[PDB]
Amino acid sequence: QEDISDYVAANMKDAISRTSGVGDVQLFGSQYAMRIWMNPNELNKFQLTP
Amino acid sequence: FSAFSSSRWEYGSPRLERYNGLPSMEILGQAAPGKSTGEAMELMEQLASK
Repeated sequence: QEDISDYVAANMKDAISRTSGVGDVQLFGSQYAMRIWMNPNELNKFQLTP
Repeated sequence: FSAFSSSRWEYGSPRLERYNGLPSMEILGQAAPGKSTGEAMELMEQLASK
């Protein structure tokens, strides 16, 4: 689902929303973002914080 | 700056173009004398097809 949503948002959503007669285009998904999933235990081990 | 930096010579675009939100490159041309714009544009489309 992530890959299909990212392709639609990054290759299809902008052009479709810019098409003649199109108003609001709602994505049933989300674009890829660089997700950094932090581990509190690892942060504590290295005395670090978000 | 030499203590914490290195220098290189590379290549880069001095002017980047985009068309309808996507990276683009513009090409201007003209149909040969005795030839209409329509057929020249069709030939350009066939050339782009490859």
